Formats: sequence, C-alpha cells, structure tokens
Amino acid sequence: VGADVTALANKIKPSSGTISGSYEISTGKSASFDVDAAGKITIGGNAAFLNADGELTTNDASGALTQATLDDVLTSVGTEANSSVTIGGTKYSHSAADELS
Amino acid sequence: YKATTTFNAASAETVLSKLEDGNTVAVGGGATYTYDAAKGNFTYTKTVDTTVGADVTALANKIKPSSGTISGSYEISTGKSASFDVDAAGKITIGGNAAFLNADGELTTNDASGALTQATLDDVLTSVGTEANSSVTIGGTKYSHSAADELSYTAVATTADVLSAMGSSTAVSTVTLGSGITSAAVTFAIATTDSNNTWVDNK
Amino acid sequence: GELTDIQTFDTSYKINADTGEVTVVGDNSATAGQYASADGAKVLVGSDGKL
Amino acid sequence: GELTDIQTFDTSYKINADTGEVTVVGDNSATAGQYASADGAKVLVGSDGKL
Repeated sequence: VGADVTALANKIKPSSGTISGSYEISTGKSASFDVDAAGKITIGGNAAFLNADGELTTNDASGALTQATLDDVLTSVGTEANSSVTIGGTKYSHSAADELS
Repeated sequence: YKATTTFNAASAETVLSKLEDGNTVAVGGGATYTYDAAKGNFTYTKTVDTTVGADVTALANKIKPSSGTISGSYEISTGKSASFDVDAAGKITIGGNAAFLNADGELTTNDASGALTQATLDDVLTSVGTEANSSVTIGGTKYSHSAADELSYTAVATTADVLSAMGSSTAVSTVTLGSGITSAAVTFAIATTDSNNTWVDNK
Repeated sequence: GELTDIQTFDTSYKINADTGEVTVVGDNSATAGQYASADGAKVLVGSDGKL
Repeated sequence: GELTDIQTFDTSYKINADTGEVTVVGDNSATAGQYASADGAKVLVGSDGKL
C-alpha cells in the first residue's frame, strides 16, 4: 500500500465482518474500550465518535470533525497514524506492527 | 386652601401584580441577574460570575462546590453532542474505563489516549465551555451547567445553569423588598407600550 | 392608520414585523428540530395550531 | 459567615490553618502510611479528596 489504506481496512474487515459487541478498541496508548458495532462503532448508551486527526482517538464528544465509522476506525487504528495499538474483543487482537506514513 | 398631597408609590408589591415581561436585579458594580414571570414562575438564570482574565480557575472553583462531593452518573455534554455518562470520585471516569481528556483547543473527553491526556475533573470544568467550548453543559444529578460563553483569555466566559428557582412571585417580591445596594428594574407591559421601573435598593 | 414600525403578534403589540423562526428537519428521522434559541427542542403541531 | 482568621483542627479549634502532616509512601506497599504522630495510620482518601 501507498496511500490506499482501504485495502488493508477491507482485508481486516472480513475477519470480523458481522454485527457483534464487546469490541475492544485499544488505540493510542490506554484506550481499553468496551464497545459495540452494528455497521457503526458505538459504546453502550452513546455514539463514540472519532476525533483527533493525526492522533485518532475514539470519543463520544464531538469536535466538529467527527465521523464515527468502523471503517474510519480501522483505517485509523494503527493502520494510519497509531503505533503498537490493537483492536481486541471477540477473542482476537489485531495488533499494529507499523503505521502508514 | 392649597393642599399638596403626595403620591409616593409604585413599590415592588404593586408593580409585580401587573407583570408579564422580564425582570432584573443588580447590585452596584456586581453581576446582574434577570427574571421573567412565566406561568406564575420567574425563569431566573443562575449565571456564575465571570470576573476573570487568564485566571480561569475562579469559575471552576465557584462551580465545583455546587457539586463538590463524590457522585456518579454525571452527564458531560461538551463539544457539540458529547452526552457522556460519567462517574466522578474526584477523577473523571466513565463506566469501566478511565475517560481521559485531550485535544486542546477543541477539548473533547478523550477516553482513548492521545499522548496529551489529563483525566481529571477540574481540567474538565475548565475545559467544558469555560475555556474552549460553546453552548455546552454538564448535566447529571439534576442540573445543567451550560456555558453561555467561552474564555479566549481575553473575552470572558461564564458557566450558567437555569435552575428555574426563585420562581414564586411572592419570593421575588420579598427579595426585591429589601437588599443591599441592589437597585432592581422591571419592564412590565407591552414591549411597544412599556418603560422601566427601578426602586430604592434597601426597601 | 397602519403603524409601519409597530406590529402585533398573536397576543400583543411588538416592534417585530416577522418572527421568522427557522426549523431544521432531521434526515434519518421524521422529527424536525429548531434552528433558533430553542436549538434542538422538537417542534410539534398543536391542536388547530400552526406549529 | 465563615472565618479565615481562626480555623478548626480535625478535632479542635486551632488558628493555624495548615498542619503540615507527614505521610510516608510505604515502598512495595503503595500505601501512604502516616508518619507524623499516628505513626502508621494507613491514610485513605476521604470523600472530599483530602487525606
């Protein structure tokens, strides 16, 4: 991949391409989330928007530049601008060895 | 014979009898609070004082004692549509997590770390519309500390909760019937067909 | 006899010729918000009332 | 109706507003044991955040 992170995102997607819950989004350093996904990332009783372009932390507080998408999270998490982060939950852990400059 | 009868009248107890528009009170050079008699109650807005340049901590230390104890199920609505459900034992935490804060200038509750996280309550109070957010609030435990303005450290902010307290016109009359240097004022007729009425502060 | 600069609302005399409030309609939901000082209070059609 | 000049100790009325309590961080225990006079009171965080 060069700038086409979508290939990696859509390769990750079929490994968990179903509506599930209790997903673990550990982005940045100490995210440690317990969220749900039904085609859109959300935590119990909230929306869990995405924030901080270049830092890419998932947060329910809007910052006028929020998307709140599972594809956006997967492209962000350790695959665009994060290092040593992982998508846990559902008895797998997609750790990120390298980020996309 | 020329008898000059005086007519000194129009005190608080009679002006409030004919009132539908807004009401206000103000003491000396201090903050001014406004009211509005709606459905037998006055929609008083408890606007926390501003009196600050770069010392933002004053508003936080004024609003903290309003809820200055360990509680839970707090509602943190920052940014635009935050609507969190947060616990606070002196530290801001969401259910089962840590709920850090990051994104200075935008100031969202960053429960996912972004290398510049603090995760504490006083930083939240300074953060939530007190410095760099607009039309945001903290709910939960029956209040909504909305932010009328944000502190650019030159323009001054204020946290406000519309308690709707003080509503009874009987209490309004009593409080305006006796104060310090509080010279109040009422507009109490049609916007086209009214003026303003002040009074002596102390009675 | 018409006051150019003074008008009347449904209740009393006002200096405002037109209220002109702005309503925003949700896309994914049929409900319509308020793009005004209400700022999100859901609008409803009253009993024989306009809205 | 409060006073800044005269404060109250935890059990008494002392003018000295500050006590300078001495706590020791128990190494390998991570518990701030008391050191000043209680000598191992095992300080806990109160409901208001103070020690």
